[PDB]
Amino acid sequence: FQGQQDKLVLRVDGILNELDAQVLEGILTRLNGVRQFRLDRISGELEVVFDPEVVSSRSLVDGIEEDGFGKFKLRVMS
Repeated sequence: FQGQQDKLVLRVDGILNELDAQVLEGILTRLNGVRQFRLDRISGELEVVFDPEVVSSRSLVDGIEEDGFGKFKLRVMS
């Protein structure tokens, strides 16, 4: 059956147009351990459901930043 599923809530800055959003969605879809996500392109709110046994929140946030080439600024919301 399915495994552990944790959630990470993020504020994303740097989405200036529809192209930037699709770039970000592409990064998330290719990131190992990401199971689902919801992105509001206008507010920058991003929720990510990930398997904590495959990727940690630490590695997940770092991965998006690295894959984004500094275009996206990530802040974790509590």
